[PDB]
Amino acid sequence: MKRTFQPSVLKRNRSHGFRARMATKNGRQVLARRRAKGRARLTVSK
Amino acid sequence: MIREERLLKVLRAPHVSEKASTAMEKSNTIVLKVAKDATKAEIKAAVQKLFEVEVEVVNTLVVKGKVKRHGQRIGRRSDWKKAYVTLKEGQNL
Amino acid sequence: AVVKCKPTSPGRRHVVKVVNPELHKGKPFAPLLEKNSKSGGRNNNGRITTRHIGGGHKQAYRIVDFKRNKDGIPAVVERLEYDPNRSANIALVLYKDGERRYILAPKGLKAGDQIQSGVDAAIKPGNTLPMRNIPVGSTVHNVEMKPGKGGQLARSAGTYVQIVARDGAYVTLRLRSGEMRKVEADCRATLGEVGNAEHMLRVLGKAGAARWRGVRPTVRGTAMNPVDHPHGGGEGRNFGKHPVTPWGVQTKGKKTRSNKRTDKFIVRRRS
RNA sequence: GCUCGCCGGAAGACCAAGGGUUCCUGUCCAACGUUAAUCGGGGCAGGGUGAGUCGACCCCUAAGGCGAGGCCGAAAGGCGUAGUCGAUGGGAAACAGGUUAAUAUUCCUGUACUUGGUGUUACUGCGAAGGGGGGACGGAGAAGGCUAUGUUGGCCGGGCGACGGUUGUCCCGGUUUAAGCGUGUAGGCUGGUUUUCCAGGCAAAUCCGGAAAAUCAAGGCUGAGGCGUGAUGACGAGGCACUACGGUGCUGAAGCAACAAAUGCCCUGCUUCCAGGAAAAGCCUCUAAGCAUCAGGUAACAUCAAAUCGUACCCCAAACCGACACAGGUGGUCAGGUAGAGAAUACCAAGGCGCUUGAGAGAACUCGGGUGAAGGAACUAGGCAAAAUGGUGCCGUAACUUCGGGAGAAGGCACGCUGAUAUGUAGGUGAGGUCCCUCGCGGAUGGAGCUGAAAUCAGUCGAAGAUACCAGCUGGCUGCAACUGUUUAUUAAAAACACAGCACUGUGCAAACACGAAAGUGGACGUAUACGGUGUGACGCCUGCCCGGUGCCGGAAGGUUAAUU
RNA sequence: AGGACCGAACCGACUAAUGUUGAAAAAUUAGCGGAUGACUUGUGGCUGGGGGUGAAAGGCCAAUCAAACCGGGAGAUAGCU
Ligand SMILES: [Mg+2]
Ligand SMILES: [Mg+2]
Ligand SMILES: [Mg+2]
Ligand SMILES: [Mg+2]
Ligand SMILES: [Mg+2]
Ligand SMILES: [Mg+2]
Ligand SMILES: [Mg+2]
Ligand SMILES: [Mg+2]
Ligand SMILES: [Mg+2]
Ligand SMILES: [Mg+2]
Ligand SMILES: [Mg+2]
Ligand SMILES: [Mg+2]
Ligand SMILES: [Mg+2]
Ligand SMILES: [Mg+2]
Ligand SMILES: [Mg+2]
Ligand SMILES: [Mg+2]
Ligand SMILES: [Mg+2]
Ligand SMILES: [Mg+2]
Ligand SMILES: [Mg+2]
Ligand SMILES: [Mg+2]
Ligand SMILES: [Mg+2]
Ligand SMILES: [Mg+2]
Ligand SMILES: [Mg+2]
Ligand SMILES: [Mg+2]
Ligand SMILES: [Mg+2]
Ligand SMILES: [Mg+2]
Ligand SMILES: [Mg+2]
Ligand SMILES: [Mg+2]
Ligand SMILES: [Mg+2]
Ligand SMILES: [Mg+2]
Ligand SMILES: [Mg+2]
Ligand SMILES: [Mg+2]
Ligand SMILES: [Mg+2]
Ligand SMILES: [Mg+2]
Ligand SMILES: [Mg+2]
Ligand SMILES: [Mg+2]
Ligand SMILES: [Mg+2]
Ligand SMILES: [Mg+2]
Ligand SMILES: [Mg+2]
Ligand SMILES: [Mg+2]
Ligand SMILES: [Mg+2]
Ligand SMILES: [Mg+2]
Ligand SMILES: [Mg+2]
Ligand SMILES: [Mg+2]
Ligand SMILES: [Mg+2]
Ligand SMILES: [Mg+2]
Ligand SMILES: [Mg+2]
Ligand SMILES: [Mg+2]
Ligand SMILES: [Mg+2]
Ligand SMILES: [Mg+2]
Ligand SMILES: [Mg+2]
Ligand SMILES: [Mg+2]
Ligand SMILES: [Mg+2]
Ligand SMILES: [Mg+2]
Ligand SMILES: [Mg+2]
Ligand SMILES: [Mg+2]
Ligand SMILES: [Mg+2]
Ligand SMILES: [Mg+2]
Ligand SMILES: [Mg+2]
Ligand SMILES: [Mg+2]
Ligand SMILES: [Mg+2]
Ligand SMILES: [Mg+2]
Ligand SMILES: [Mg+2]
Ligand SMILES: [Mg+2]
Ligand SMILES: [Mg+2]
Ligand SMILES: [Mg+2]
Ligand SMILES: [Mg+2]
Ligand SMILES: [Mg+2]
Ligand SMILES: [Mg+2]
Ligand SMILES: [Mg+2]
Ligand SMILES: [Mg+2]
Ligand SMILES: [Mg+2]
Ligand SMILES: [Mg+2]
Ligand SMILES: [Mg+2]
Ligand SMILES: [Mg+2]
Ligand SMILES: [Mg+2]
Ligand SMILES: [Mg+2]
Ligand SMILES: [Mg+2]
Ligand SMILES: [Mg+2]
Ligand SMILES: [Mg+2]
Ligand SMILES: [Mg+2]
Ligand SMILES: [Mg+2]
Ligand SMILES: [Mg+2]
Ligand SMILES: [Mg+2]
Ligand SMILES: [Mg+2]
Ligand SMILES: [Mg+2]
Ligand SMILES: [Mg+2]
Ligand SMILES: [Mg+2]
Ligand SMILES: [Mg+2]
Ligand SMILES: [Mg+2]
Ligand SMILES: [Mg+2]
Ligand SMILES: [Mg+2]
Repeated sequence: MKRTFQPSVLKRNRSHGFRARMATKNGRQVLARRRAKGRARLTVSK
Repeated sequence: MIREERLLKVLRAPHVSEKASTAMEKSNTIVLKVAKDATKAEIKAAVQKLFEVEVEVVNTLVVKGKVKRHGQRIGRRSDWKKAYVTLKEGQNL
Repeated sequence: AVVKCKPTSPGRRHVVKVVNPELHKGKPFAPLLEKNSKSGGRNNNGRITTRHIGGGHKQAYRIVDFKRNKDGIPAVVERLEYDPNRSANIALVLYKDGERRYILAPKGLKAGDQIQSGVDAAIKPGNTLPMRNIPVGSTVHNVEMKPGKGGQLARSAGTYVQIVARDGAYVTLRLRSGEMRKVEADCRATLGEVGNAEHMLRVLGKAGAARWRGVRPTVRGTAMNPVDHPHGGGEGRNFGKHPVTPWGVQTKGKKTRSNKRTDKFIVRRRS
């Protein structure tokens, strides 16, 4: 039937993209945590 | 007016293939690998400068690199730009 | 007028509609229209702050002149019109100087009648005057409460206000609710009742009719679980509680007005 | 390669979203493919996506987001003005043919169109962050005029038949052509034209709105299709020669008419209803400041520019979402024939497939079906399941009723083919011809040709004529809920929820109430015929007694009573 | 005209059988309800956890709901196995 992941690049970006992260201090803390952990991909943008 | 260093940078290599050969025999068109950021005007100016031919139009497409696995390791080739250059039916480079 | 539908279907059996043949049948006056999208009862936080609001038919806002401050320039009524934004009818009037305005249509106002505002206006329906010039005992509507602010009392279909006394700088009004109120004599008022007095005789007839007006279903508190309403819970139909609002305030008889700021203007509560 | 079967409102074709090289060629078969594999959406190498007009980008805005200052908040922050973003909407312009292994409205051929910049020529009041118009808007219904398209005829080319007949009222195939440009037709809307004046459009305006005269009575706007051109071109059945069995080269007939006809177009139209149906720019127009024989505007001509990004391929799926090459899910567009009311259904076309294990055998038992003597609910918790009914036209149809219904009540009759009425009728369409003149996309007459029900009478075949597919079982008594709806995604669809209606109650507007430390916001650009809460639940007849208990409302003489002193 | 009627697409989910280490973590087959509306659907947006939303079933909030998920307090505590 209809599963839960219905992909859409525009919504994916607008909700979890680099600029959406940087828009708020909580998002910037997310980015800091991922950088400290060493993630090869910070966000969904790439 | 595009300066000489720019003109000397934009062109990279001629493209060798059967579609290119057919285009050159049939429509007087050469196929070139150009700089990824080269524009139609720059390619036209460079072809005219460094091949002393005349050009009526340039058609450009960007080729996307092929994802390739090399001994079990993902690797991606580079995107490059390809230009179809039409010459004014008397040039025959 | 008021006409019953014929019972050709269960949804039509009980419909009573109010139809006015005199309403303009065309498009409204384009220069006097804005856009007003719907809220859904949601505030700027995005939360439902008023329940049972949503959907309905698209509407466009007609700028109605509640101030009626073009003094001295007579105007003629061009046409009555249907306003989706209120229960009353709006009349499009044209001033002698080539300006057009929407006003609330009083009772008995037909196309071609003359209206005029100002201190020198005649005492006839549709004319706006200061309430110190309006005689005591007159029936008015579209009453102001602060001079120059615009009419705010008795704007709904069939409503009006009585002027029962003029003592000093204040006039005593009998509001439609039965409340006796004082207001400054400098505020303006239009003479006569608001038209469309048959608006209360309409019967919607079906649930979809109310959904057309943006009203959403109301779930009784006693039909919920206790976690949702103070009335919730039970095995079978149990109440055993004093009736309250969904937020615990007693909802049958407990007064909620608290305005010491305006307590001074109320001569007598509505009772 | 030849047969056979399956889909054909899809299991065909084209997009959007999503994926990303799966596309094409060569090569390999270890692993992957539920088997083999020489094959593959597998491995390896190479190739492939061409745009002024398609889309994005771009100009403009919706919901909503962010938000200089600002207001508010222990901090973090929240809200919001000016602004600035944000399509799923508005805004310039291209078609037909040909070609690759793989792209094409992008390449080539032919024929076009749009916008902007310049430079000459002629004339000239240009100018906005402002005014006005426009853009610009619902549901339903009905009809007329058309086209896409199809059928038949004519025409052209081919054929004369493996088995009785087939030179004919015979068989097969083809009979195509765009944008653009010119014309302005069916239809729709609208009275024009000129003067004078003006508390309006923040100022101004010659523009818009308003007022008063004069005059003319037909002018304008919009508009499918047709016709002409584009087009002596292209395409074209087929024929001739070939590599080399993929396909190449050359040539090329006819290319008309009638009828039927959309859910497409005229049509954002018309009629009607109430629930009363985006915004902004582009565009047109008016002026302000300002410039003023300069700039700028208009027209003609020439010239230049139109960048950048996407373009392969899948796309109801083996490529997307489901862990799988998974009987699931997935928005839009196209829409042939015969029968039919139909986009149902059956068989077919174009097109695409036979579902990635087979070969035998023909036990019990399981699954999905067919038929069944006599009986016919005896089964069972219960007619569960199955069987049955089933179309069109006509006749006929009860209690009850809120007068609509009940009702397709129930029940019954006819139904194929052939001939005649009538070598094809009623109806529809409508040529030639003649007439008329406003002379043409015109009007009158006229009926050729084409198409074509339904009915009656007579005959005739079968067991059976709504022959298949398709397609109500019916009636009686009764509980509950008035009714259409909604619900426990995944054991509960109900008598539960909602509901229109009723009642009580709060609320006088900076409303009550709700979200929020607050500012603010919703209620509502609403104003007591309004809004919130609570109970009941169409409609009919009704709704009795109790204020002691608890709650609420009102009162404030007295008793008790906090901080404070 | 109609929350009118019969009936495809479309939306749903009443019955039965199958399946139940399934073709499928909710389907298939034959029937069934609505089908101009309180309809259905694409795209985008808003509401956030004692909070939302709820024609109300304690339903739904990413196969999770009488209090989501992720990380932390944290090696909570466990007279119990
Ligand atoms: Mg080109
Ligand atoms: Mg507007
Ligand atoms: Mg309410
Ligand atoms: Mg109610
Ligand atoms: Mg309950
Ligand atoms: Mg809640
Ligand atoms: Mg409680
Ligand atoms: Mg009980
Ligand atoms: Mg009790
Ligand atoms: Mg074969
Ligand atoms: Mg078949
Ligand atoms: Mg993509
Ligand atoms: Mg690959
Ligand atoms: Mg392939
Ligand atoms: Mg291969
Ligand atoms: Mg194998
Ligand atoms: Mg082998
Ligand atoms: Mg491969
Ligand atoms: Mg390109
Ligand atoms: Mg375009
Ligand atoms: Mg905004
Ligand atoms: Mg903000
Ligand atoms: Mg700030
Ligand atoms: Mg913008
Ligand atoms: Mg868009
Ligand atoms: Mg567009
Ligand atoms: Mg292709
Ligand atoms: Mg404007
Ligand atoms: Mg629109
Ligand atoms: Mg209309
Ligand atoms: Mg409409
Ligand atoms: Mg035709
Ligand atoms: Mg045609
Ligand atoms: Mg012949
Ligand atoms: Mg023979
Ligand atoms: Mg023929
Ligand atoms: Mg033509
Ligand atoms: Mg005028
Ligand atoms: Mg239709
Ligand atoms: Mg393609
Ligand atoms: Mg397909
Ligand atoms: Mg398979
Ligand atoms: Mg599948
Ligand atoms: Mg068909
Ligand atoms: Mg039939
Ligand atoms: Mg079918
Ligand atoms: Mg075929
Ligand atoms: Mg057997
Ligand atoms: Mg059996
Ligand atoms: Mg049987
Ligand atoms: Mg038997
Ligand atoms: Mg028998
Ligand atoms: Mg019997
Ligand atoms: Mg019996
Ligand atoms: Mg028995
Ligand atoms: Mg028994
Ligand atoms: Mg029994
Ligand atoms: Mg049964
Ligand atoms: Mg059966
Ligand atoms: Mg029958
Ligand atoms: Mg009955
Ligand atoms: Mg019958
Ligand atoms: Mg005839
Ligand atoms: Mg016809
Ligand atoms: Mg009884
Ligand atoms: Mg009983
Ligand atoms: Mg019911
Ligand atoms: Mg129902
Ligand atoms: Mg629902
Ligand atoms: Mg449901
Ligand atoms: Mg369930
Ligand atoms: Mg009443
Ligand atoms: Mg307020
Ligand atoms: Mg009840
Ligand atoms: Mg008492
Ligand atoms: Mg008291
Ligand atoms: Mg219906
Ligand atoms: Mg029904
Ligand atoms: Mg669907
Ligand atoms: Mg169920
Ligand atoms: Mg089914
Ligand atoms: Mg159905
Ligand atoms: Mg139905
Ligand atoms: Mg938490
Ligand atoms: Mg319960
Ligand atoms: Mg999760
Ligand atoms: Mg869940
Ligand atoms: Mg808890
Ligand atoms: Mg601790
Ligand atoms: Mg922890
Ligand atoms: Mg532990
Ligand atoms: Mg113990």
